[PDB]
Amino acid sequence: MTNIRKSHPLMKIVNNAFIDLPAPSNISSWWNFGSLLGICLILQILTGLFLAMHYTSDTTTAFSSVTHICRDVNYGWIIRYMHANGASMFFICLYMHVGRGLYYGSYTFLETWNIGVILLLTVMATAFMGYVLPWGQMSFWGATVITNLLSAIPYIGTNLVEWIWGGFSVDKATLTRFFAFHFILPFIIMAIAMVHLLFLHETGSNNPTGISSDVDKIPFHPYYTIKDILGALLLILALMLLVLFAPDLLGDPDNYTPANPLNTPPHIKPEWYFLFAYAILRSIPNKLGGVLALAFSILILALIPLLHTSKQRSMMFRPLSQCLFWALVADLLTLTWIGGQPVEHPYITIGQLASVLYFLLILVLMPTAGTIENKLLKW
Amino acid sequence: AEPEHDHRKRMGLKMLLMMGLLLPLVYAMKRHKWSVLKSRKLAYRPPK
Amino acid sequence: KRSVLCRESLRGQAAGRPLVASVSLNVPASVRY
Amino acid sequence: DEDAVPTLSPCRFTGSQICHREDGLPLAHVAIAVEGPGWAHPDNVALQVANAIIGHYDCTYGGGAHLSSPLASIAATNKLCQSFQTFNICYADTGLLGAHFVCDHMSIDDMM
Amino acid sequence: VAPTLTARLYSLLFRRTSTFALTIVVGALFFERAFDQGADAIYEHINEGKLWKHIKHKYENK
Amino acid sequence: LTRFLGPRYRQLARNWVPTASLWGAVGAVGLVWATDWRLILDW
Amino acid sequence: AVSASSRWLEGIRKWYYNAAGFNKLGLMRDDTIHENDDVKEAIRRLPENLYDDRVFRIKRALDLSMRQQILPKEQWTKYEEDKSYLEPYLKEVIRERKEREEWAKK
Ligand code: HEM
Ligand code: HEM
Repeated sequence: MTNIRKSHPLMKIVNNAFIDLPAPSNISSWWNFGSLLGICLILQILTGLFLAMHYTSDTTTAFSSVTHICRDVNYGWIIRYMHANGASMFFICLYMHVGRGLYYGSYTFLETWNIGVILLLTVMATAFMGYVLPWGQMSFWGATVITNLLSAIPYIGTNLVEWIWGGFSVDKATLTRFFAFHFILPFIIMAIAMVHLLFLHETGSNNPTGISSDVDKIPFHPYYTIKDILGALLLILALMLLVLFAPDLLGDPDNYTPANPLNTPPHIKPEWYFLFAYAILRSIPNKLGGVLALAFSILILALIPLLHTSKQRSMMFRPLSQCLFWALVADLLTLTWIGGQPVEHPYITIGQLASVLYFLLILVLMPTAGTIENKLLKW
Repeated sequence: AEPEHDHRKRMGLKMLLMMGLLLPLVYAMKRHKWSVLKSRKLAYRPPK
Repeated sequence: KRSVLCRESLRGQAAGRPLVASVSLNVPASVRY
Repeated sequence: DEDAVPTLSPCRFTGSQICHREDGLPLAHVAIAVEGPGWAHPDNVALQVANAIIGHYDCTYGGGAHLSSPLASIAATNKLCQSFQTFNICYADTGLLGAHFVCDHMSIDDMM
Repeated sequence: VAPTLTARLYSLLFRRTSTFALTIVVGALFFERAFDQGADAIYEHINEGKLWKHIKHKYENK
Repeated sequence: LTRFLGPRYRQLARNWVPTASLWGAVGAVGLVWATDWRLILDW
Repeated sequence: AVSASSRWLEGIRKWYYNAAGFNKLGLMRDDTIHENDDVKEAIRRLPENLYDDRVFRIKRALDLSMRQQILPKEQWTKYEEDKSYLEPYLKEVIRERKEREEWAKK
């Protein structure tokens, strides 16, 4: 070759994973969440760096600082609310991503699914720490209750919770730590995302039908670059629709109250992206049992590849699993509802059944349904 | 509470107007780019 | 390869001065008789 | 005259592709074209002069790497293709313009 | 015959990408101003007299 | 340096100026929105 | 002792196959298979005819998926025509690998 810009620079060749790569033809709109997921990481990042251009990480100021970012600083208001709302998007998008590989057998790519899982739980920590930075009532108490949930571990726990906090409570110590970790996790995450993409470039993307598309492969550049741009268009639409017309709507917490350590919102709860886990945690009487169960809710994901029973990696051609699949999402929705509910009889009893129904759907129902379907097809 | 929001609402109106023109435009571009895939005909013709 | 099924192919070699003359050129290249 | 009359009507120009994949075959033939002038047109000699430049090339050209038309040189140099020719097909109301290259399965894009 | 509006537009401005981008630069300018103007006006209309712009009179120069 | 200079090259340069010329105009437009010169606004 | 049950079992099977997208898609149950290592080797063992056919049907399929259109009622895959053409091939491959595994015990 001569003057083929792409392969000339070795570096520029590496970028032809966007332009020349084999892309399946058929391909639901669902896939656009991978790309969108990465737009969200970049958005969050630029926003973060501008917010962290005018934020301070101290008990005294933090609150003020954020408050100053939203009032005297020029266009810091939208930057901050874009930031907050963004993260909602980032999660909404992540849970579409996981649903699509729960449905279509994308998780077949073991390697790629274990990086995903790492990705998902990294992004979870970042969102957990970033919400406390502001240092508002909700934040303050939420980080106490969660962190302390770690003190359920029998031998260490207790010592360990105090290490993490850098003291006996959540004072300055802890709030600067979160600022530092929040800032450096998304930069570590970016390398994982690229390691994720790496593996996934070795086998290409699955489809609705669940079958190899090597017989029908499209250039990513011509087609997918427009689709992606279009998906951004809608993505930003939702971000701005949220951030411009209903700033607070999706940010349940109304606690714009500076944290007072004796004071408590009797209604303490993580934002929407964590509710599922929360509800599953309350269903167990015992503290430790809850924490394990909390972990398993999320960590349960890596086990699905082993759980797969069918011969059709595609759910598309399998009724019964489509039916339980959907239920689990609606069970998931049910559990998110419990998260903002008084922890009283009515919700208790519901949540408990929901929590068992979630684990059933993942651990026992679906697996069986997989077999059945195989035996009906005579497979 | 939200001094910026009152100003922000006007931007939202502009954004809404901008989004519709943009949302519609993006779809048209996508169709033109994705038009070729839909248009193509696939058939099998073995001598058999 | 071109199929030689019918009555059409007669190819056999025999010219006046030249016989089996092979020519190689950058612009072109071939085999005659 | 009527029979002639049916003749000479314009034939609608369409830019589409027809892709008939047979991995069984050893090489790949690609004919890429942009519609052109009828038989008579000032633009129609100037085109030729254009294709003179790109030229045409085969496994057996004696110049290979030193041939003055880039597609040829690149081809010659990088084992890009087996043979390639530019054409100008001239019809009264229609014209096919482009080139045509035969090239291994893995080199279709580079020669394009 | 004449070129459809688009064909006219095309051959004047979109054959050469140099002209195309020139266009876009120009367009982006002109557009911003009319959008704003029109978009602003729309918004102010919906809150007549609610905004300082409307209310400055009261305590201004006597 | 010396190798790049040539008698033959001029058509490309002429062509480049228009595309380059067109490109140059875009920056002025791009800069101007950010710059917000009162005079530029006046224009 | 399956007489009523067999017929009943058969009846259940037609509904699932008809119900499944595969019947609607026009790709036979065998083309819906998760392509894994054993399926992969069975695939490779297919005849030109059998094999090229799978390529077209998946070609036509992924084309419909892409356009979200279903094939005409007249042209669908009918359960009664269950070409389990992969099955034969697929069986052995597994058969051979089971053996290999077993031979490796001790
Ligand atoms: C995708 C990963 C990220 C997620 C999920 C995320 C999420 C969040 C959330 C949920 C908050 C709380 C805001 C509120 O409700 O008031 C926040 C605040 C903050 N984040 Fe991020 N963020 C991410 C990346 C970053 C990065 C890369 C930076 C800096 C480079 C950053 C800097 C900040 C700062 C300085 C604040 C505090 C000011 C404020 O409250 O907005 N974040 N982040
Ligand atoms: C920071 C978050 C993430 C980013 C930035 C990201 C990025 C991407 C991108 C760009 C692609 C290719 C297009 C697509 O298939 O949508 C993709 C595919 C994939 N991702 Fe994600 N990813 C993220 C999180 C995850 C998570 C949480 C999981 C699952 C645990 C995961 C698993 C996968 C899988 C299995 C595929 C391949 C599916 C297929 O195309 O057949 N990813 N990822």
